[PDB]
Amino acid sequence: MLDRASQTGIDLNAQPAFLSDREADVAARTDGYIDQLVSSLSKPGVAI
Amino acid sequence: AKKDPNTIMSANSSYANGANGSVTNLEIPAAFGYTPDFRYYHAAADYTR
Repeated sequence: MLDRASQTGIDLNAQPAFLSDREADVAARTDGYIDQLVSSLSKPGVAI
Repeated sequence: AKKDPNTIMSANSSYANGANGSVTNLEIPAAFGYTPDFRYYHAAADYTR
């Protein structure tokens, strides 16, 4: 019975995260960290 | 009444980017090497606040 419940392929460190990405309602606000860069701050380019 | 044509930066770029007036050129000989050269004395004028 212990031969069953094998362990091949199992790696708890490489298991996928139980959340794959942020939910839609969080992306519907536009008032976070990514949002200031994407929408607020100017993008004139770097010249130097 | 005659300076080296390269005394003044032809265009403001790199660290001179965004400057307004004339900016002197740094790649011309200075007075603190082996000896100073009198042909480049127009470029020794100093900044005053």
